[PDB]
Amino acid sequence: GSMAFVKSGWLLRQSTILKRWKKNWFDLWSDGHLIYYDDQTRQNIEDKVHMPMDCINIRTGQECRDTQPPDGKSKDCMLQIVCRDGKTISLCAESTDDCLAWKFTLQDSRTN
Repeated sequence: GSMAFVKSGWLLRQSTILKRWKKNWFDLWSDGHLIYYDDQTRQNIEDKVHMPMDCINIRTGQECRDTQPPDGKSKDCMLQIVCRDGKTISLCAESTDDCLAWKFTLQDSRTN
């Protein structure tokens, strides 16, 4: 038992294919993997990020760039994971407090 999950849950992710927000299930691993899936069954991977190695910046709220929030939501629900290959992963929680919870956990995950 050297590994476990730190945080899991639904977030909206901005799809670079669909050009709109898509619901995905996220698991954040104790070694800094962030894995996301089509649904909570963890059967269909969308993509992954190695937070310690790949992430060069995290933006939250007003800091987010180039990405419109889902209809009815403010920027304060949004987070962006900026990666070294030039890819940015845009996320949106259901609330400001949910966004801030993900923020601190994702930030900590980069130190793993």
